[PDB]
Amino acid sequence: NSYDDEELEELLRRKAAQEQKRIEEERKRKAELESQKESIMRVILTPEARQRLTNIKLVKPEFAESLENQLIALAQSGRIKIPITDEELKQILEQISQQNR
Repeated sequence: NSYDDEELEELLRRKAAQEQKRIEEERKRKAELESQKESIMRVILTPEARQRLTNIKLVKPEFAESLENQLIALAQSGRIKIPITDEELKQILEQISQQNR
């Protein structure tokens, strides 16, 4: 087409709406994964185990986020009894602390 200033303006306005759509879809995919993880945590941990992990996540988010993903995979496997109790979670944390701590 011409690619006169009016056509470029229209193509730039469409690019703006396409970028906003892309940002909204990425935000929704991120929220869906966070909401699925919370739903799984509520089932595979007792309320007291889930509270202890939340406390750790406040001050060491990277460590807690990795430990969560590990526990969800371990539940996926038949490696651990479900739901995971506060007592069993503390035994898992002691074994991790024996990264000489």
